[PDB]
Amino acid sequence: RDVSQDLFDQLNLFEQYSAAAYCSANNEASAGTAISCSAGNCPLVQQAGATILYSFNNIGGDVTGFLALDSTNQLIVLSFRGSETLENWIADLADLVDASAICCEAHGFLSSWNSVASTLTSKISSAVNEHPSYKLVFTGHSLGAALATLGAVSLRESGYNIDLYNYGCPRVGNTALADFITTQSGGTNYRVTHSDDPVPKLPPRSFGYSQPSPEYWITSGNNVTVQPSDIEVIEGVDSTAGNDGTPAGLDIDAHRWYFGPISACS
Repeated sequence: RDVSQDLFDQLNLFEQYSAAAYCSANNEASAGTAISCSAGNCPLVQQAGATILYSFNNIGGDVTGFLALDSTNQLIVLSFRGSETLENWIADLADLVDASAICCEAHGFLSSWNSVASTLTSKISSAVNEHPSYKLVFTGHSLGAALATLGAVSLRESGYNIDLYNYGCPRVGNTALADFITTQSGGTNYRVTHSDDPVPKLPPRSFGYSQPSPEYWITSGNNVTVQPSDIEVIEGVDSTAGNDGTPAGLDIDAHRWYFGPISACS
């Protein structure tokens, strides 16, 4: 209802970034190589001239993705990849840890993050000292999506202006953490959901988990081209509308589809 064309194109661009995080060619690639996607999984960034600044594969959980520069759109993107074995990853997905360093407490996710955190923050600082006029964006899909969200909420403690673009992100922490992510003056947050996606539903909210807002929920089905008319914004934090309002189930093909097959390049 309330979404523009250029913002829709930005959402598609960052979902294609998250999809390029799946390409094994873009992972562990030598710095300086351009971003390429098998089966045109990301032609909007592949034709945007994004250069790989760093590519990481298996560090810490399975932290995999790339930090890249985009001078056509003038921004530095840190995109995390989900899980190579996503169906084995959704099975053991519900422990909670004490994450009062941001507080209120988060979920494995923060484990892998704080494992890669010092090195990735050093590289991010170098990249943003390179181009101080570029926007810092963290993004990802599924597991990586979580690694993106926390990955931002732990770097806004410093004077970092970070925009977040998660696709099919699970729940990371309590309701206080959702409120903190919702109310933060260090950049805007774009949480994207799609249909009967069981990944934003898990871990269950009964067990203390909660997801922040706004929720950008697309009404399009699986394996179907999407239009901005199908995208609705949801304002209530931890709202039973959109994805969380969809009934229980395991529509994994709905999690496979986010503006295109986001997980099909590994």
